[PDB]
Amino acid sequence: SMSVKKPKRDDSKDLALCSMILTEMETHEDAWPFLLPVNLKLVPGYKKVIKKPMDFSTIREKLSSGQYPNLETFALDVRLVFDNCETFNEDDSDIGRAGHNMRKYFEKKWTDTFK
Repeated sequence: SMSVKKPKRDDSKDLALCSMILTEMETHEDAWPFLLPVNLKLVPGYKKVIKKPMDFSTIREKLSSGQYPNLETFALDVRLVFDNCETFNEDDSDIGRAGHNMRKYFEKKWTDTFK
């Protein structure tokens, strides 16, 4: 509350560390469904169904340009990528499986880096 603060967590490395995690996600072999925005002209259903499209290139641009106020907003967009993927793709598809694998990969890096 006013003039009463919990001790200051060092967030000065968060930008660099989110960038490193993002690099590792970018270079994973199962990243290919997530590298670029889904083409909304060429994928019937995507525009109407997926209210907030997100992909790694868009996260990368937001990160590089100071559009994440803190590391939680960054993790929300990463998770959005996988939530969207589950909404649109069957679990037993190459893309569906890719999404599950990447989410697992991300969450481990997230815990090991920050928790």
